[PDB]
Amino acid sequence: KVHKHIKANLCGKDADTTLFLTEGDSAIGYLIDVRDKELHGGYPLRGKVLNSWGMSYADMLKNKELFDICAITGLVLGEKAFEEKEDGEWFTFELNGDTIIVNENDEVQINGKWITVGELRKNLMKFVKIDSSSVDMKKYKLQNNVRRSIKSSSMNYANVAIMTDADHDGLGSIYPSLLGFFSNWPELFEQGRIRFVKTPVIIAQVGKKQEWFYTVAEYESAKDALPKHSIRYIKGLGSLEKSEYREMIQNPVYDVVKLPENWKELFEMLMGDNADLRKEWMSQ
Amino acid sequence: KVHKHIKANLCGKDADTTLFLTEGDSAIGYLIDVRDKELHGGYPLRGKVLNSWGMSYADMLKNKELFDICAITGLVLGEKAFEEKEDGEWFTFELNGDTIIVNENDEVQINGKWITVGELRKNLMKFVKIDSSSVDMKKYKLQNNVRRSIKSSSMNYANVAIMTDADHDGLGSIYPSLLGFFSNWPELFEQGRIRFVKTPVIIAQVGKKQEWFYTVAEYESAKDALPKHSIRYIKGLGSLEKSEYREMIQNPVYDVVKLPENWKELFEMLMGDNADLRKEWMSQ
Amino acid sequence: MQLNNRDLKSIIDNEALAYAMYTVENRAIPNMIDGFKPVQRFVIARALDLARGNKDKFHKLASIAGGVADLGYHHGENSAQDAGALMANTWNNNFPLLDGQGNFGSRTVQKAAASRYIFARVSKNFYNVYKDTEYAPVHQDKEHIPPAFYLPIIPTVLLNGVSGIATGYATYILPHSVSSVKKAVLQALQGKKVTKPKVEFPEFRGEVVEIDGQYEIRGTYKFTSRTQMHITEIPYKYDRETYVSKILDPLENKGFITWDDACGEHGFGFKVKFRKEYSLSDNEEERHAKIMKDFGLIERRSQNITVINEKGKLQVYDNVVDLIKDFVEVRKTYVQKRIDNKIKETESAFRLAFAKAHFIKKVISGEIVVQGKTRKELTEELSKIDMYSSYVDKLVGMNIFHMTSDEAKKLAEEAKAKKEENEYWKTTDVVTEYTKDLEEIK
Amino acid sequence: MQLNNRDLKSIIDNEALAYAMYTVENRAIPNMIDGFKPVQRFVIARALDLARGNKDKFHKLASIAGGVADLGYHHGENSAQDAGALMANTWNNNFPLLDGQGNFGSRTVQKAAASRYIFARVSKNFYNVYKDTEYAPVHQDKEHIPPAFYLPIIPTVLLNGVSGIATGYATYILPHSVSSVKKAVLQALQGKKVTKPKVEFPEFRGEVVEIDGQYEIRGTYKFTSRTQMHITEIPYKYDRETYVSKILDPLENKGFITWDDACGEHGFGFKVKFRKEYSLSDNEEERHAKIMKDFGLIERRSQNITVINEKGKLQVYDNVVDLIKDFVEVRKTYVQKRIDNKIKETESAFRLAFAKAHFIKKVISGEIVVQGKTRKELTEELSKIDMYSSYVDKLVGMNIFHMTSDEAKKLAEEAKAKKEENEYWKTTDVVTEYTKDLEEIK
DNA sequence: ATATATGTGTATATATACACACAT
DNA sequence: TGTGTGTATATATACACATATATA
Ligand SMILES: [Mg+2]
Ligand SMILES: [Mg+2]
Ligand SMILES: [Mg+2]
Repeated sequence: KVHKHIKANLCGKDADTTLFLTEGDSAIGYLIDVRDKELHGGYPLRGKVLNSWGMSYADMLKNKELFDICAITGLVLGEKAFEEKEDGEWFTFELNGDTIIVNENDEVQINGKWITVGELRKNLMKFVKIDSSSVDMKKYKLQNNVRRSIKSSSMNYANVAIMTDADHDGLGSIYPSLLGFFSNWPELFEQGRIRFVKTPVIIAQVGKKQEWFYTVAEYESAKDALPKHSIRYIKGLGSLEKSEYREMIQNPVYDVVKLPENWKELFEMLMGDNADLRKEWMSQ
Repeated sequence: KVHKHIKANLCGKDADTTLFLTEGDSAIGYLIDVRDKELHGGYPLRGKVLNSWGMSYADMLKNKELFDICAITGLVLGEKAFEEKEDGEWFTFELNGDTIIVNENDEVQINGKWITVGELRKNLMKFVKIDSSSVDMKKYKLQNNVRRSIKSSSMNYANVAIMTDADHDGLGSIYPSLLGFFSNWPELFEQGRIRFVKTPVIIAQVGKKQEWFYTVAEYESAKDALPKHSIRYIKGLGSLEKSEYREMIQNPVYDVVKLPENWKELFEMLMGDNADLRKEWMSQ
Repeated sequence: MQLNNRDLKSIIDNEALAYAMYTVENRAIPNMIDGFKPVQRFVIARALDLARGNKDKFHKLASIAGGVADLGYHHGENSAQDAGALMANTWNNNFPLLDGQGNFGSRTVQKAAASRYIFARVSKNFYNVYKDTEYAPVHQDKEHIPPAFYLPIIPTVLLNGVSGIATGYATYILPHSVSSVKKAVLQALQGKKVTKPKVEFPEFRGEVVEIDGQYEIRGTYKFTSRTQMHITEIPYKYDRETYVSKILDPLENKGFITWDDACGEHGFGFKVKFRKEYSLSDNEEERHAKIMKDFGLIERRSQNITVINEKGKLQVYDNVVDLIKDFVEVRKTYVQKRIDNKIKETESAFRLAFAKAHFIKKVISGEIVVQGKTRKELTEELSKIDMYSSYVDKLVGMNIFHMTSDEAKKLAEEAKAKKEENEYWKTTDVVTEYTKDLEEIK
Repeated sequence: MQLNNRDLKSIIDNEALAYAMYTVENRAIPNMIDGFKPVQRFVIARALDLARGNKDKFHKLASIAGGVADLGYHHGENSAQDAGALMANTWNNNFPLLDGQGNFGSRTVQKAAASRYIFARVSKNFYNVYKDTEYAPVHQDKEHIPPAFYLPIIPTVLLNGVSGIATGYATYILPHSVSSVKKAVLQALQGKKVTKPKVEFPEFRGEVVEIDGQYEIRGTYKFTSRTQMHITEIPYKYDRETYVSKILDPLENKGFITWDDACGEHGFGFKVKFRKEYSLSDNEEERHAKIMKDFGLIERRSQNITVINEKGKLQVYDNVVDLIKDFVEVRKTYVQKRIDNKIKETESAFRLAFAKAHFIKKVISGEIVVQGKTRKELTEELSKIDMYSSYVDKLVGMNIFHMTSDEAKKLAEEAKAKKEENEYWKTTDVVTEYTKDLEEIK
């Protein structure tokens, strides 16, 4: 029951809820008026997030922002965030001309919505029963649109959309620091539940048409191709009009974050207490 | 043991130690460089002082810069700041052509310095012995240049010279509030122990010489009487001054506060719940 | 050491009085003609200074502040930032005088973003209503670059709602609809009975009524079923936080109601489900009274119309329409002063243009041979002690493309146009000019 | 609703890498030539913008740091205010590039007043060293109103002393005296053995001893008679607060020392008396070592010279002499660029003045007649004839008073002296002009 | 017979990142 | 192992003033 939490009306219920982690109170004021009012949350952090890499959970749950993230979403350190259903019969079907191997208790990402295997079976879709020993696990785990259904959860929410500013600090010192903090629950990344809302950094309008560039590097690659324009570099999320805020909230461009096999070394390189790794990484 | 306090070397001992209560660290930065290291203290307040009229001596020590002042000056609420010497033999002398009746253990303010009665007697000054029953107490009380010698006391500093920003807020809202606080000891305004370190509010550089105006009201009385003045309005007590601070500290212009008979009425009218008395006051 | 004796009576009568009256005339109590407190006047003056180059450009709210210091605002820039952030909204202002870019706050959360994100510019309302900026009175002190008060066409003070607080005095004026204020001002101009303005809060969908001089602000609620209700509106004084934490947290903790949130684009939309522990008597009047009482949908406020008149002194009004019947009268004299100033300026410009044309004709006709003489004596020569001897330096500084016949007739045309403009300004009255300036406000 | 799967490797390689390179280049590490982190150059650009009209006018620190986002600053103005407060003082600046009035802190209290008070302006040192501001490189971004880096004459980065931390890299350059940095630049310019410069701290009266890269900044003391001593100077690291609370407080509540404060106008004056409980003895060497160690009168600093070269890339040097040689090599080319630009500008101005002189001479007599003409025919006539077409603006910029006497002689003299000025620019080389400019620094 | 909120003003203060070399 | 430097991210506290409502 933290102070600055915009609770969704189906928080503690089984629904496709989302929690938005803006980094300040100035980024939240326009979110209230543009939520889904049913599956949307909000909590303002306080600037640069504490470097969560390497500290024990006792010291980890001492910063106010990390403690409130834990209290809101229900994630507790040192314990997992959700258990999966027991493996059963494996079924293979052809979705959009692509062979897909799932179980009888999996979730399928179709048109931005997760549909149960039972629902697809009830939708007059052909299913091929395949023995478990004759199932390619490597191909099964490579499908980003397939995830296992949870038996039980404590994560009040079902999605944590990190929505920070697009300044270099917001994308470089705060985004891949909340990423490092949430790396303590790799199941969140495996299920495609940790997302980043693509907030434009530069809204360069030409004539009567507005173009959105989500990174400064994207702008510099199209600075000489677009017509004459007035660059509007938004420093923070609170510098966006209500119309643009509502458009980018109700028509979001997420970035579902997944970890590679060597994510631990990648996070140690950027967050660990060894400047030589950063020196080598930067000069390349 | 106050962190924010600049203790004087002779603070707590028997000397002419002075406290220099400012209203911010920005106004006290240059004090340490220019103050008399022997007898000069300093404690910066925090903005406006709490309205301390009609409050008990238990919520008064809840404001930080009203319990800290008590800690520094050693004053405690509800107790006399010091015990005066017992009355003895009374003496009269002609001081600068004025007949002044004193007692063998008072102090006389001569040329900005306080001198003991015994010192004046030892200085080849004629003293006339007068019986105590024949001494006019009404005349003695009216003499502002004579103060009783302190037999014992706790006031660490034997001066509470208040210095604040010369603007309207620090002159009419903080000065009288501190006066109302210090009125809890209606004896400090009896020996000239509460002073106001006058500070310029407007500085003009007519010609090559520097002219100081202490109040904006004083400035708006000869503004159309000076040649080619380009004023530098001074809002910060010690934050718009570089070498003027040293001049105004080593050559200070004090103003001791003396309570008239009806000081309680004035402090209730200016600092009181009844706002109609104020409306009757500023309407005349 | 210059030890001097000072009395408490002299300290209070001089220094404490100076601050107390200064707080009245500067810290609060907005000017009746201006509608601005001094801080807002400084902010708008700086915004105009910034927008002089380009009025459509959005400037940082930090840029609007900070530079207010040189204009004569020696009171710290955070207050200027905060006062400029409260003027660019539309939820707070029924007639905003600054336009905004960014999260300037909403009715749900009534706090703007930090000054580092949000931009501000002088809105089209200021340019549409505020006229005669150059004819505004000059402040007594030379360091107060902004004028004593601007000159809006209508009394902006009864447009957005002010709440000032001072030592001894205070003010509280409720917002009024722009159309009603315009109608009242027009009626005062024509000199008939003036209808009182109607109170209308910005971005508010409810009912505001007059009861014995008070002003009861009521929300609106409906019952979708026997036990479900929809709080379509809440009184203007409430945010989403100070309404929830004041009315719905106590009710939920006591186990009376179970509330949901629907504060979407349609303002506040709380949906409330009633339990059996809450009284639901079938009496319509009693049920309505209970709902209005427990849910705080009724808010009563009374105007305390304290302003600063045109003479810079505190004045307290009683009727809602008593600023109008005085603001209109003073603004009439000010429009008359504008008319006289414009007449003088147009006469001077026409005389200068006519003298310029005459000098051009005389110099192209060989009367004044420019070649073969020094500039000083030529200035002392026939260009002096004649009909255009007052503008000898201006004529001497003439550029080249005027000896040619292309602009030789152009200068005469401009002189004739200036004469026609002067005749127009002479053939006008203050009432006609003021009622013409009112038609601009749509 | 879009769900694009992003690998963490791409996140780290793009967003984190961009942030790290940004911190290294455009936030923390100072430019080799300019010596400015890219928040100090923004402040100086804005201060120069404010100093256009009145050079000596003091501007509030909320006005300098305010409105730097229009120059291209992409961060909060509080950082700009803090950066402008550090370079506007003298206690830690061996070459103040900003002149300010107010309490900018001192060695005792190393914290300037709140930005609402202290004013600042560009000092005479900046105008004395920073030349050719208009010939400075144009930054790639169009929004970066300031140049890519200003063009000083001596390496400013070595004078004031710069310490910055970024992702993966950090810098620390000690202050160096101006008198010796100028000598080193002179030796580099002529070409000879470059003497290493001497590290000099601002307002510091002690001894800086360098052994090998390490520096051994010491303090001072003086035993009055046998046990009372006067600490006349503490190392540059200490404040007054974090010297009392660091050494003198954890020495009095231990039965070791008793101390009094005598921090006069000269500097620190902590007069100390020792009690019986002390390990002091007769031997001088151990006495000196124990006094210097216990009271922290010795501080050690080792330079880590990390600077951004003229190409915008990080560069780490081994000694200051290498930095001086590289800086003078870079500035020698910009001196030649100034020479070429001045040559072109002077040639164009000479041609303009000659065309003006020919126009004055040929119209006063009466060859080129403008009477009874229009703009188009006059312009066509002047463009058809040679040496007049490229500067047809001269036709209209002459003004009427230039068709007189006492001006043809003046304009011809101007045109003649322009030839002398062009010849002056056509003979000087880089070395002599650079030496002449260096001779004006004192 | 108290509690409180409104909007200019008075001052300050907080947590966090980054690295490198003293100082433990 | 640990403060410490300077540019960045974001946030926050007490105090005054009065008067008309809500509460006690
Ligand atoms: Mg934000
Ligand atoms: Mg101050
Ligand atoms: Mg003050």
